[PDB]
Amino acid sequence: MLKIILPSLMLLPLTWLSSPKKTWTNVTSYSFLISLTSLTLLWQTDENYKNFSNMFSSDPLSTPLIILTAWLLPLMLMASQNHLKKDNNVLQKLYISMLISLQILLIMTFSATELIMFYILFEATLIPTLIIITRWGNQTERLNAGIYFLFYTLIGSIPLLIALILIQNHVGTLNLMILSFTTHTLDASWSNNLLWLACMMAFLIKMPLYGVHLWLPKAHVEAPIAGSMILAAILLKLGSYGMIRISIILDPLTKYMAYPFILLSLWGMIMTSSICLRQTDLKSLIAYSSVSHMALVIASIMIQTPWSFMGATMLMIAHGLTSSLLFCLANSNYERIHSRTMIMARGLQMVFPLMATWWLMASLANLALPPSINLMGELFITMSLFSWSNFTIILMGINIIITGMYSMYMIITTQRGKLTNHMINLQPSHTRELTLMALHMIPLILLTTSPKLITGLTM
Amino acid sequence: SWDKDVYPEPPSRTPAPSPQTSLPNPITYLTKAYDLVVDWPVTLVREFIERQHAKNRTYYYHRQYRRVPDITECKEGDVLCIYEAEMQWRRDFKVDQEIMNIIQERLKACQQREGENYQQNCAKELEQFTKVTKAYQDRYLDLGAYYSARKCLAKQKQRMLEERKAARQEA
Amino acid sequence: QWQEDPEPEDENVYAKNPDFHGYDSDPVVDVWNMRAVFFFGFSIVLVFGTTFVAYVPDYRMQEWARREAERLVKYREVNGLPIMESNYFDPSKIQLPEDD
Amino acid sequence: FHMTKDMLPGSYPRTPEERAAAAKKYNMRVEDY
Amino acid sequence: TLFQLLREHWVHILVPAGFVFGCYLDRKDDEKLTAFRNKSMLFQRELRPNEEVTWK
Amino acid sequence: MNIFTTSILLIFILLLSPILISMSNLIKHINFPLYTTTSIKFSFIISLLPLLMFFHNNMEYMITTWHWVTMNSMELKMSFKTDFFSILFTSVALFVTWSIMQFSSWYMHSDPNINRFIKYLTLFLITMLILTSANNMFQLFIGWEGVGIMSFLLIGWWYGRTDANTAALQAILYNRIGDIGFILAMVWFSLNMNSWELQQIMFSNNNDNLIPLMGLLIAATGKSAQFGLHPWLPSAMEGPTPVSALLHSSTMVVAGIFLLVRFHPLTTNNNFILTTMLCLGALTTLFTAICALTQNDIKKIIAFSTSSQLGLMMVTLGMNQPHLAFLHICTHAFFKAMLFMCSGSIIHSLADEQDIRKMGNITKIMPFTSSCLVIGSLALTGMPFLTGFYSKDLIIEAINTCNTNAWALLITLIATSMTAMYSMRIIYFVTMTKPRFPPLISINENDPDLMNPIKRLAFGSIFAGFVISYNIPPTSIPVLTMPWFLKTTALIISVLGFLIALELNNLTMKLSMNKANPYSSFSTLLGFFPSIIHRITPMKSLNLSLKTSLTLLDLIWLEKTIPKSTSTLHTNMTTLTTNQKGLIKLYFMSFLINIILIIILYSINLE
Amino acid sequence: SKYKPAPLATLPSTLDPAEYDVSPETRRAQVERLSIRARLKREYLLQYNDPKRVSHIEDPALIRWTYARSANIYPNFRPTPKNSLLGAVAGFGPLIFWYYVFKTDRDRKERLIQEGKLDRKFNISY
Amino acid sequence: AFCAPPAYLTHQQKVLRLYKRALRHLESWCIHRDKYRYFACLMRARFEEHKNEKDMMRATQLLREAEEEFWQNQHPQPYIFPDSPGGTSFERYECYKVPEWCLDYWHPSEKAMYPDYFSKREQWKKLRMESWDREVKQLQEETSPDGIMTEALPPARREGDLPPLWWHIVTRPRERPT
Repeated sequence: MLKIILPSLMLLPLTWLSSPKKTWTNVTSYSFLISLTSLTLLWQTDENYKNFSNMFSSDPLSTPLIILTAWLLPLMLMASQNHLKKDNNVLQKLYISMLISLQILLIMTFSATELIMFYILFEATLIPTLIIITRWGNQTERLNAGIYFLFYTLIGSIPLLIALILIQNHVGTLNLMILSFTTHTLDASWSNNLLWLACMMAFLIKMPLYGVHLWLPKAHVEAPIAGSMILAAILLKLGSYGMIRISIILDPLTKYMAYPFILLSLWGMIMTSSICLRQTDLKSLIAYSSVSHMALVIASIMIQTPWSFMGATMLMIAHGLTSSLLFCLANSNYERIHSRTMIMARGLQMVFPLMATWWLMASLANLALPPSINLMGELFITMSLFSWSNFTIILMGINIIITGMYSMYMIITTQRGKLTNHMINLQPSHTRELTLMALHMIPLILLTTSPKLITGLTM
Repeated sequence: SWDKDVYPEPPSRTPAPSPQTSLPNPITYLTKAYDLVVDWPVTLVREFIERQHAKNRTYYYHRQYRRVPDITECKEGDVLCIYEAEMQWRRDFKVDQEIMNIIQERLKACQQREGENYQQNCAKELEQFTKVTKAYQDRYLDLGAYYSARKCLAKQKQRMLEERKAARQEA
Repeated sequence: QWQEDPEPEDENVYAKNPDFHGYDSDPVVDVWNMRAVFFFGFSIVLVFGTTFVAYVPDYRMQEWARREAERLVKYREVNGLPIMESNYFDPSKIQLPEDD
Repeated sequence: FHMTKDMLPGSYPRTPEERAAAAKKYNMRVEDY
Repeated sequence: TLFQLLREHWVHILVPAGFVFGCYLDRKDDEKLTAFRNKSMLFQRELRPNEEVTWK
Repeated sequence: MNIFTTSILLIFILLLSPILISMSNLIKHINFPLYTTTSIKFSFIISLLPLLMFFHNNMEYMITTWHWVTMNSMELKMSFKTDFFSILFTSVALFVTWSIMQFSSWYMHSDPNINRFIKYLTLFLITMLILTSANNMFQLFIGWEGVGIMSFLLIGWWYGRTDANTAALQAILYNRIGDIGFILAMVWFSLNMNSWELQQIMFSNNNDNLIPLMGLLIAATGKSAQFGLHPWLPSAMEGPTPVSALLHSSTMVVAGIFLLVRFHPLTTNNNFILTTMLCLGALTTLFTAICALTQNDIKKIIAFSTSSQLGLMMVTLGMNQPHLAFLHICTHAFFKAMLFMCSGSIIHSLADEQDIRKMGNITKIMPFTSSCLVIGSLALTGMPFLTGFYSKDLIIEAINTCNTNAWALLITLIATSMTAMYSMRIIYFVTMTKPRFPPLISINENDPDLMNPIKRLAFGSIFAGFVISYNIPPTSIPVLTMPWFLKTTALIISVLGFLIALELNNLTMKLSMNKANPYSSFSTLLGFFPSIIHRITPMKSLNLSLKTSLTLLDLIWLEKTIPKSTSTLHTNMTTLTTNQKGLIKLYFMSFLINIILIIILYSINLE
Repeated sequence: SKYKPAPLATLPSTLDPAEYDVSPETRRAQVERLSIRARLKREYLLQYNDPKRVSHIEDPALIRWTYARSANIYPNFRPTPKNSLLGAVAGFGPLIFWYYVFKTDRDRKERLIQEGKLDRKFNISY
Repeated sequence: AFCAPPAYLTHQQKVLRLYKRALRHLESWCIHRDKYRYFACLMRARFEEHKNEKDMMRATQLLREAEEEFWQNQHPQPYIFPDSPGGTSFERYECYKVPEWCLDYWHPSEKAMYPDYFSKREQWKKLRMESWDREVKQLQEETSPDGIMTEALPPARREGDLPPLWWHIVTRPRERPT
């Protein structure tokens, strides 16, 4: 793992010791190379997971997330070059350093064998994110957004720390290999129920749930493009990874302590997908779609069946890619008109014909167009739930309908229709942002070709 | 190429041509043309490639793992014995999935070859399917996404308890 | 009214450099950033990593399990045994309670 | 900050002067507000 | 110029150096964790001649 | 085992080559429409060979090409099921698409993005072939959703019309409502059988398959434009008429009937499903045949006729006659597409006019198109020994010779009469009256791109039913001994319809004043179904989504409860704690309070 | 049988008695409206035709629309016996309903499972 | 389309537009041209009968009764000229109506293929830059101070001046560009 982390560190001196002109090229290229190096984790020729030390490891669940996190860095760097073009060299270097630190901390979190390192880094991913949001966001709601984002997470995480320390005092170690073989039934009691709550609510607030999801749209709306990308793609997957890892020691309390959360998720899916219809802000639309999608992940993880974990992993990967893509697409038009409203620019297929194919393909991946992996996850989650209770497919299906509806609405009222002739400032598409969409899309094709990689420990 | 004892394929008793007219069959002549035009150059390419294979021929083997004490022979808390036993259980679990898949494939192929008379002539495969499915159910079914050997063991134990209590009673 | 600079005027980045790729205002930097991105993303990663992955053998013990399932069904049909026992663990290994 | 709070929406108008100011803000004829 | 060619372009050794260093540290960890080398109920085998180790 | 499969795969290879070129620099130079037409023609000729080998030995294959992913105990492969259904539909669809390609090369010579149009047509054809040759249900779903999105893109070919995007969204919505049932079926079969393949699903024959069958039936309702979900099909006429002749007439809309044909081994043992099929199909037939008797837009008439024929196919599937329904599927495309293409010629000549009121006589001024249109209308009606007869005859016989609901029988016969009626309406207001179109004449129907495909489809509409029905194997057993007034009933019905429409129209030639009778405003206006549903259901949906979902909860109540209550609590406790007066007297008094409290706690706890 | 309006099917303004009005106050209102509209039209066209314009045309009405539908809500929200009750139901009614649905279905299931009498012949994957 | 409607609609205009809609719906009912001619003569007779009715109270009452009768026995599916609102080809070509400023972003390579066109274009742009201020002042100096405006534009009174606000009427993309 050091062979993936130490290069990510040396990227920092490469960022600072580089000439102002060649600072972006070097870091971008070497980040691509590190994304390449991260592909050795897929060399799993057995059912024996990779343990590199007492601290670093990588299972079939953490490897996809690590590769996605190593691959998103250069895309964020690229997306973050049109803005920052008028900022000073030191500010650009500081932005790049924030992004690199995020990459490093996330790779650590996904490689961690122990839950205390996971927690420390889970929390350390707040500093660079908050800085990015509040320092390079454009409107004044930056600050309230950062506040929400900090304190939802911390108020959720503190109980998690208490519960981890309790488990330490009771068992002797917070290692994940040991806590899986040395396990005991949790006697059903209010104490252990509060332990379940403590262990879960931090992640549930980070996925997020329906009842607690207001920190996400504020951030995405008020966050620069890179922050939105990393947030949507990884900083939500963080909670699902945590739940999947920690739900082994909460058996069987998960059988009856889940109904509230399964239910909230299944219903908030509908609520959010419906919000995505009467929504003026494109970024808010993307965020509410993300919430609708993560609700399924939460429910799946709650029922903890193999099909369920598999669909959840696939949906995590695919949603990360496609949401990063949609935010890139939105910011493309934002850089022209400097407005987030989806009603102002509504004929962009008559000027950007190629960029519209990216909109089309993304909105098709947003909805479940097969054989996309955005669809296999939804399908296996639907199947797991149907097995759970045959009355879930009702809500699943109305969510499907609403999903198609608002994705089509997005692309229609944004690209199709009559062009806004007063928008003389609609410069053609930049090779850079086109490369961005291509790099977001092609990996989806490749995964759809080889889904065995993004299944997870269950398969 | 592939074993019959594993993927059995009956002999396909074929009926002979009984032409009863003067018109030509456009399929036999098109078929001779297709053979001469496609199968021959392709067969030649394949001969050449198989010869280049014969040159610099390479071998590869099947990994044999030895048997190691199951978790029954392991102690509560001993993570070494448990680790080995659980890796084994996962190996055997993957193997059992592939067995069930082999059987599903045999069933599909049987149903396809039979056709309309698949309720007959395709009950042996369906019976093997029912049998192995009952077994798989009874040894791997109600485990969660965190399936391990201890859970399978507890399931086996509760099943044997219920059966032994249905046998002791009524005796 | 307090002092600040007025909100600037948007610029057409293609105005001065029509052969603009979106990376930098200085052309040479622009071209070489474009080339490095394309190279290291498509030519290097999306090709060589794709191949490296496509040629990973026995991914999570998938081919081996198939071969061994073939071996086992063969052996068990040839030796009368069934294809799957309803009990993983030999009961001899198991000592159930002496419930009374 | 392009538009000022005196050009954005606000609380319910209870004084008819505020109603006039609102209908002017919104480019509406007062009687039709 | 040769200095202005190396005042910059010398930073192209950091990241590769870091990769090498990380591989070295991984090897060091593997060296530390040698307490069951050829002492596992599975893969425990008799040693070939001239084979001083099953793996580093 | 080699030639058959070779061709079955080479067909897809050929359909793909044009699209791989479209992503290359050749498309700049080469003529892409001609290239695609040639590729389709060659695919059709190649597909003729599997058809021959099946007509000969009646063997059908199961072909697994590429192993995609093994999920524990459940494998996924790209498996093909080349049965009677798939092979015959492939050949027929390829013939019709070969014709449509030429017609588009002529009908769209003025469109700059025509190559994109051809590429989209070819993509739809590929998706349809996947949906038709699939042994697995995931592959079926792939073809399903691909057809859906291709309809969205082709209907919305003109993305300036806010009335075409509406229709495309409409179709998406209805076909997703159907996708819900399709997914219900997939889930049920994955849990209760562990495979999405048909060979393994077939062993559910002796089970209770009401849930997945209702799922499949909802999917068919959505795709074949049955009653509850019909409106999208006619609204789809916002697209160029080749799109209407390919997707929304002959192949796409037919996917639901094809699907229910592919699962007939499971419906034969369920009577609930059969009876609901019967009722749904008969009701669709009646309702659409009615709505077409007062429509003045030729395209809409040709589309309501298609919806009626789909209802009739579902009826057929209701009395356990799937092979008949598929034969009608295959025989219907010929004359229906020829009808659309004659309409398209007439429209291209009369400057986009689609309203029969401004068409007039078309015999004198377009004899060839007119003869082809008459052949199409006849084949649509019985007109013995054309393509339509060889199916519709047996359809009527089976329905009037089985233990069926009497109301369904009755309205099906009435709907055949109405078929004759509106066929005659077209023939009258478009071929037998005197002109109403503008006085300048810019008519040309000599271009060989217009004539060759139409006349090929005419040869089809004439001889193809005979050819097929004589080359197919005997699937079912037709009842061939019934009273004269049942074997001659379809012909009597069609003839009476012709006569009645002729009289009604020769009457409307008179100088009396037509009026808005309430029984026609119901037909002229799609039965008010759109007029009320399409603005009551979205109203509620979109007002709920705002009021109850977005503002009331997300922007108001969750904020009030959690964050904006914590904030108020803590800021108020702050105001309490820290708003002191800076007087040491009071601080020391409080210190005394604390002294006393500690002493009291100690005294009571320990002394 | 004369037309009866509805909130969706509205009145075509040709059966409205407010258009068949020659009242001078009404006509003064109409004229004031046309004056406002022409003033705004000229203010928009002087930008739409300005050849020294390199950016789009900002629309403050739209900005107000968005500021009102998103950010001006909570300040102008005060709790009420109707607001509170609608919120309570909208939040905790569907949840309660679906909870009892799922709970009943799954209790019935698990009952049959422990007891028997429910068959899962070929369920292998769940 | 080219003209802006007035503040309110006079009575004669109302009557003429009712006449037009009635004759169109009657054409839709009376499909055949002779039938239509006959019933149109009848309709003109019905109108011309109350043509010299001087009073207004009864005039508006007749007009409203006629509007009612028209809403009744109204063709639900009336004829609509294709290129007109509600027609088949309404905005079918609004997707190829690319504005002119999309050429300011063209690449010099794309431009070298159409040199004469772009020389002409620069001529036009100079014309506009010159006429701008003059037409702006022509507008600001002849706004009626009464306070009520009319939405109509003035012509170029002075010679050598171009009519104000012409670059969007002129330069308007064609109506069937392919």
